Amino acid sequence: GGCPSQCSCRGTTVNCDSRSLASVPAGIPTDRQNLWLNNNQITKLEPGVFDSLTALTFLNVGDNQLSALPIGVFDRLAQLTRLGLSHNQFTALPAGVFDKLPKLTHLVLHTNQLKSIPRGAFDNLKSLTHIYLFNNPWDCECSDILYLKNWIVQHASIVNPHPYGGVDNVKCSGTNTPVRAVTEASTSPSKC
Ligand SMILES: [Mg+2]
Repeated sequence: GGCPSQCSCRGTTVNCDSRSLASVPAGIPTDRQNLWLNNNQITKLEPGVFDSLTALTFLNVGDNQLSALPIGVFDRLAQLTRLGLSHNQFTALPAGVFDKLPKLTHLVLHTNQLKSIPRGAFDNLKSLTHIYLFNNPWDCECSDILYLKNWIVQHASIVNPHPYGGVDNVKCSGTNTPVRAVTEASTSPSKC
């Protein structure tokens, strides 16, 4: 039940933000619900890093230096409602990474290096009310963009809700035109 040496704990919250950390601290108590890991220098999460924190409802890992996530890294976080991943350098997300987050209402992916989202990545996010996708270099010439294009069109009111610019603030790299307007004929699997 003890609070990790580098962090401070209050109620169900574990505060590990702004602590110059390179890794998630060991020994976070398993009953804690809100975990702040933002504003550190975490460059890589090890697989399974969060597996014991089955009560988490809030997880913020924004403003770190992550380029990828391990397969399954959120799979045990059944209660998660808010997931902050902004201000990293993710170049891709793993297939299936959000499949086990049925209570997730907020997903913050803005300010990264994402070029597309894998087909079906949001299939099981049946509670999602806010997703932030702006400030990513979306690759609109590659046909892999078509899942995201069709998903944001369908669910326009949940994408970048005010004041974050709406569905139109999901922009193609280079041309800076809206992802929602990409035509299938303008894409190709050979430019991926
Ligand atoms: Mg799938």
